[PDB]
Amino acid sequence: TLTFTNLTYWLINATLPPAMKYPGTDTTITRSDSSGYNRYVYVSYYYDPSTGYNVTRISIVGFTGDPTNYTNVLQLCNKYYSGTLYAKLVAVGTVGTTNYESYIKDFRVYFVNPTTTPNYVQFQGTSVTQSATGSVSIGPGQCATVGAYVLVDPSLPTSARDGKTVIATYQVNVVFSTSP
Amino acid sequence: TLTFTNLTYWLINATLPPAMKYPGTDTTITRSDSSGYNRYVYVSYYYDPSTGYNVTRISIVGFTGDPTNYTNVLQLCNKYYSGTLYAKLVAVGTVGTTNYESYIKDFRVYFVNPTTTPNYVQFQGTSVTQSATGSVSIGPGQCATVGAYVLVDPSLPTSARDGKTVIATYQVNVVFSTSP
Amino acid sequence: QSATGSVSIGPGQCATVGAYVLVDPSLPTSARDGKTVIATYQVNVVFSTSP
Repeated sequence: TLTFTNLTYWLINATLPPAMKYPGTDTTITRSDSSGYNRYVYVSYYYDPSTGYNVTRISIVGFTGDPTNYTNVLQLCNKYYSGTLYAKLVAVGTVGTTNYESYIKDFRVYFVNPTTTPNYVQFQGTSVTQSATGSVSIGPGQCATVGAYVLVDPSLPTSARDGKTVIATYQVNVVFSTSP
Repeated sequence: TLTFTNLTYWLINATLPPAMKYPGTDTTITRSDSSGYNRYVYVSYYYDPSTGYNVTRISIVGFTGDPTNYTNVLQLCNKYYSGTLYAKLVAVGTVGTTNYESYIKDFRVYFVNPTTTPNYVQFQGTSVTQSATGSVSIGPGQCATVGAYVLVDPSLPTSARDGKTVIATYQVNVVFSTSP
Repeated sequence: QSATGSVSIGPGQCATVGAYVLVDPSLPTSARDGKTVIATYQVNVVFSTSP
């Protein structure tokens, strides 16, 4: 009864995102042992073909029985957006499974240069114990820095200690915004 | 308003830490009395199951009313990291309680072979009177040495003098780095 | 299972020994290539001149 339409159009323009990810400084640690991988932090990306995400993988070397605390892994900052951005981290879960996930007794991703409310997402093996952090303000040009933290349970099997076997793959979304 | 995500990945590789702890030389003092424990310094480790730390316990024999000054208890040096390391000590507090803690009138852990700024953490019974030391440089292969110092108040009860009863358990973190 | 019973062996004929292995399929993929050792068991077989 008395229905009518309005017939909208939608036009989509495409551009490069204004946030981007930058490789920090610890990737140039340039010092390593006889294990093949001759670095300690890898920062790189690869276009996922299944769903089209700009996935940026990070490889961190974790030390058995000794907590490890990085400081400069990723740099987040806008190069195009003239206002004041807002950033936050959200945890999701593990990607894949190698059944070694129960040997990661702790794992944290946290802001370094600017700080805020809780300011770290924490994984307890496979589960998640801290979902999201607070927001942080990024202006035009200056960059916030993201560190890392890992503690591998020292009961790790010997064969998986030579620095090759991957023992975890954690999902960490980086959600930007334009309001606090 | 105008929010977007970036969807990072994190890959973790595991390896043995490059610092490690070494048992020094005073552990081979090989000379002792009729008390059961037929040594003067014990150096050993045990994988903590609660939180996965590579705890390295140390047993020191303290002499009543007479300060004791060791020289070679622990040796700290890298065997894998090709650069120039940096080490420092941080005190935390006591572990457990036996109510004898008030009879330790002094306790110091200090570098021996290389030296630096304050260069000793000091416990006054249960409290802490010197939090952290300065940094010291360890290169590839050569080792820094950590001594000890203890002074037991001679009003100790007689029954706790036979060298069995443990009268203290002090937390001493050893924090490494890659920058001074 | 602590130990087995005795068995008689004569000159020339031999008692042959089998095996039975079952590995939980939840084993991590990185250790399935066959290079890695997952166990090391000691069993002592005891000769005797009496049953």
